Amino acid sequence: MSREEIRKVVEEMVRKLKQGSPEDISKYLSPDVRLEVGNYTFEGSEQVTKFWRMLTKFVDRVEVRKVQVDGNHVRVEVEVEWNGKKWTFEVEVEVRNGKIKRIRLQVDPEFKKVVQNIWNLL
Repeated sequence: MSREEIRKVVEEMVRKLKQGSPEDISKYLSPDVRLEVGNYTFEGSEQVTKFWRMLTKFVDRVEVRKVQVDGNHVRVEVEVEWNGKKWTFEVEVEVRNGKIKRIRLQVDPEFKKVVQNIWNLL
């Protein structure tokens, strides 16, 4: 595991919402990747990829404010601009064997409703 290398994969994944092409996401992801946000859990690359894809809809501008890399676990704070409003959420990522094993996502109360409907709509 390489600290500089680990930081790139998390940052590049986060970065490619506003920019790049959606569904580009999957290459970083391991096959059994799961994403957790609150009570909800998403399983498999497709589902996690799709989530991310769906999440981009509410992202015009994405900005990574700060990063912490501890062991194989990365913690990121990111700020997103959607139609003139700014909201901040944190992603915590565990990387195993050079591939993402698990993603845990923390979002603002206001955005919980949004997340819930992505869960239903998925």
